[PDB]
Amino acid sequence: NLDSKVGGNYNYLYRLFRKSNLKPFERDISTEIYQAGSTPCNGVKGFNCYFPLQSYGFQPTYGVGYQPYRVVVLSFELLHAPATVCGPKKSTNLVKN
Amino acid sequence: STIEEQAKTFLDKFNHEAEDLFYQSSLASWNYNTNITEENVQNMNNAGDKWSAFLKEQSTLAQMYPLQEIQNLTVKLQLQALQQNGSSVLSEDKSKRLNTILNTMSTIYSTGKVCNPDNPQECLLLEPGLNEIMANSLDYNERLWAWESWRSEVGKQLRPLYEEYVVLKNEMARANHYEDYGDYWRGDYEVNGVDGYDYSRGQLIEDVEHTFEEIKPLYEHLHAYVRAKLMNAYPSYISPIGCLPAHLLGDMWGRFWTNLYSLTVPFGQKPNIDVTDAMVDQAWDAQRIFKEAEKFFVSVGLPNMTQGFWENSMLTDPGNVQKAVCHPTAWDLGKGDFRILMCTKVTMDDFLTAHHEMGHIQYDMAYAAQPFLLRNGANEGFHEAVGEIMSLSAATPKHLKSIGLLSPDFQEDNETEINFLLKQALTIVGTLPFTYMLEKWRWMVFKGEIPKDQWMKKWWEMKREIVGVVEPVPHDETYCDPASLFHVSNDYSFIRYYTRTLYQFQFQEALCQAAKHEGPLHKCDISNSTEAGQKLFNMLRLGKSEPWTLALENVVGAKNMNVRPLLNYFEPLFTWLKDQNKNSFVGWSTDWSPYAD
Repeated sequence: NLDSKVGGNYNYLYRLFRKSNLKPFERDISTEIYQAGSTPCNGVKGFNCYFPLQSYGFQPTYGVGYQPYRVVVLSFELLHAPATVCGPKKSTNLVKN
Repeated sequence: STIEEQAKTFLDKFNHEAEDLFYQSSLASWNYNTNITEENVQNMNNAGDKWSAFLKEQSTLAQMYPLQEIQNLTVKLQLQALQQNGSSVLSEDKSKRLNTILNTMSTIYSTGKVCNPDNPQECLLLEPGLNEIMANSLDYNERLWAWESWRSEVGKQLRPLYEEYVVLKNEMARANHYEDYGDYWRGDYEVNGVDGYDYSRGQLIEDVEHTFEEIKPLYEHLHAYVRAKLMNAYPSYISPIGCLPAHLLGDMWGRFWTNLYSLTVPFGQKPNIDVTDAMVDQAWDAQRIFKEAEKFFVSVGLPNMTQGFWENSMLTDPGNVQKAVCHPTAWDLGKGDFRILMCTKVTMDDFLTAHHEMGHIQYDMAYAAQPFLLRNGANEGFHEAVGEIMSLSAATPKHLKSIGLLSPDFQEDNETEINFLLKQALTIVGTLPFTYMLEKWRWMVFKGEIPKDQWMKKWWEMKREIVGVVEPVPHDETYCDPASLFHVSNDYSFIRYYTRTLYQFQFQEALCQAAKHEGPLHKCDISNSTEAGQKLFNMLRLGKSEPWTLALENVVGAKNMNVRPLLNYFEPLFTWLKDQNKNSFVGWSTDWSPYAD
């Protein structure tokens, strides 16, 4: 109901090809052309040279299973630094005497 | 470093790009079919040419990956369709003239009409105009005027266009290393790469000929039954050992005999099963027709329909302002977008059609997890066959009494079921010899065994032998019967209709044995039975990614087509037709002619 629009949204891309698998918690923004075989590429598209970034087709008419989902992943890591963020507290009534 | 790594990389990227453009190409055709506008007619041609030229550009890089170095079966099947260059193998002159002949023959078929001999001012087009009149017309001359005069300005006019259609399509198969163009359509059943399941292309010629031999004793008894009812009308032109006229088959080309079911009713003193008058009292609309059919797929274990399917359905035609084609069709766009364009009225046929139209969508849901190249039926006959077995279980009296259409006190006996089996036989039995006749004729002409002068000489000669139909007026080589046909002129597969009958009855017998149904096969109902839906779901998700001979064994246990389910399902009717034909002659002769005495 938000991202998908009539005509398609090409702003959101993804990396289809990479020479290997990414390590945990690694972000690679490199646009370098992926080389499948031994044929030289040099940034020019051609035989065995493919542009890794591909587009997500976004329209409201697509089926429910393939509809885009906005995913928010929270990374919980406990280091040796002093702890700050904590859960919400609860305040009760005050009585005297 | 290996070619398999380079071929798989090409296929991984191609599946994404080909799926994006095919969705926009199918969406442009959807907006054009549902709404006639000047913007949609241009979008269909623009999006259609972008997807058509996309396969031509990717075919250049597809031929650079030989299949000899690929040991994977799924990779070679995805590259099997991309290896073909299509029309690029033809010369620049023959490639441009090929689309011209296809568009010209399609335009003449749409713009063709026969003016009334009695009313020269009024001129009616073939569809719907002439196809509707030929259905209910009982006259001898009125049917002959529309049947004979059509091929005069069409069959004779399309002959030079058909001669060029044969020459252009033969040069494409020769560049593709095919024996002829008749072998091109037989390449859909081709199976290679698996030990023991290999299926040769030339094997289909022997298969359709051998399976048709066991069809003859069932067809001869039905052909004599129809001839006995129409014998009293014209005893001079209709011989007991002769053949039936061509124009009296119930329509133009004699594809279906259902139009003759009115006069062929064995018992007219008993009611017939009809849900039309039942749905009127229940007050049902087009919204609940698809809803009741969706619960049929849930009872067998198959998944339901997505919310976007029922919301985007087109339930009617809003007048002439926005016009849509009422021909029922199931359109599969992609990425989970499923839509059906049909004009839904309240009739008994629309109820069975709803199970057929939703059968294609339910069939597409199983293999939808496959790549774009692997999304398809295992052959051309499995597309429509899956939707038919869904409608066969709905037409049974058991399923109609479940939801409340038919009264539970309705008497079901031999007299009621024989009347029902005859209506299906006119559509089923009558189609097989006509489909085997015209398809074998195309294979012989495309091969070169029949000279151009003998086209019509062998057409009617082999027609009395197969379907037992003789022409009232003899025709010369100028006329062409297949040129006027919808499928031949539009270059669509005509063989898918013959094999469909054999594939749908095999599945009908196998699913009823899994659910432990007893009695005759036409009494079987697959509703509420989840055991048969699980065995079928395994094959439905395979598609063409696996050999159709292997996927067929996982259901019926057979490696090829078999006539045994065809005989058993029609066995109650075959026993009744044999007793009624004792007073007549079973079979026909090819030496009888209406103009030769």
